[PDB]
Amino acid sequence: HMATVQQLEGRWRLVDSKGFDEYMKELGVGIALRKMGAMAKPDCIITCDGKNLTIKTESTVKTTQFSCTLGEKFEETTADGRKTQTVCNFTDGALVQHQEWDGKESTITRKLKDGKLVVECVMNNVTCTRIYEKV
Amino acid sequence: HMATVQQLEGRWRLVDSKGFDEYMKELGVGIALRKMGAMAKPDCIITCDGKNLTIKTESTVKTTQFSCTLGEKFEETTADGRKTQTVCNFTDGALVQHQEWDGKESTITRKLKDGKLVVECVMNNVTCTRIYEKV
Ligand SMILES: CCCCCCCCCCCCCCCCCCCC(=O)NCCO
Ligand SMILES: CCCCCCCCCCCCCCCCCCCC(=O)NCCO
Ligand SMILES: [Cl-]
Repeated sequence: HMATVQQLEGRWRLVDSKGFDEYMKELGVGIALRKMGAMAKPDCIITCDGKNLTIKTESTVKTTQFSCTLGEKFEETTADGRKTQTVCNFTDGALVQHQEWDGKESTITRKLKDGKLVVECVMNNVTCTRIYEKV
Repeated sequence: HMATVQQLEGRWRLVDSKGFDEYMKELGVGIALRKMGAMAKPDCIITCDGKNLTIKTESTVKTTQFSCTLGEKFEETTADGRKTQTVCNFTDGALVQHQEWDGKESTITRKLKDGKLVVECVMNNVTCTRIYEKV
């Protein structure tokens, strides 16, 4: 020191955190988003062009949704933070996943349609389709 | 020959989506975490040892936290959903970021210690420290 601002530029990778959960709580961050925040190894990117300063974050969130035996009911912990009663079946060429929690209910279907992974979700009256391509 | 489960095995990467925001909404997902759910482009990883099925997820989220000139107030949109009045000063070798919203405030000070980046976040009485290494 004294450090210039050019000394802070580049990519920085998280290696230690303390009290972050508490910090998010004091901002008013909800539990689900909080757990997401703490499971992410964010990269911080800083650049400074004279007085002009930019800060970017880049976090990958590698996560196991669930492991299960087909046909065996289990307790799922979801990304949004529900504790559901889930059973998966491979039925008629499709991978069905049925979620029960709080008396509510959702089904998620996964089929192969023209080499693409068509994913279909259903709750009450609300549906949703996602297409994936193989890597 | 209709689909096998082993036909669904591998890395699948999102390319299209209808109604996913509404779906998250019906499940009870909060506004802030919805926004992220739509901003992410997950990879879906599916493995199936006969009857043992695991679905993994993996999504990278690049987001420019903010962009400013030092000493000069701007409106910041934070990851957890706040809109803050923010200013960033570089003072005595340290990057200081100060946030004001709803008569509340927070300071995020960015320092260099032993080549490492040491980021302290403070709201009222709550202190969070995160360390980073250069890549
Ligand atoms: C790297 C922290 C961002 C967290 C990664 C994504 C988290 C998803 C939701 C997070 C909700 C909490 C938002 C409060 C912002 C905290 C940024 C200060 C810590 C930091 O190292 N900020 C980077 C500046 O050096
Ligand atoms: C898939 C979304 C993850 C995106 C990563 C960040 C998400 C932020 C919050 C997400 C909470 C939403 C939870 C509801 C999950 C619904 C499964 C969607 C179908 C799918 O493609 N599921 C993948 C397996 O086939
Ligand atoms: Cl959508």
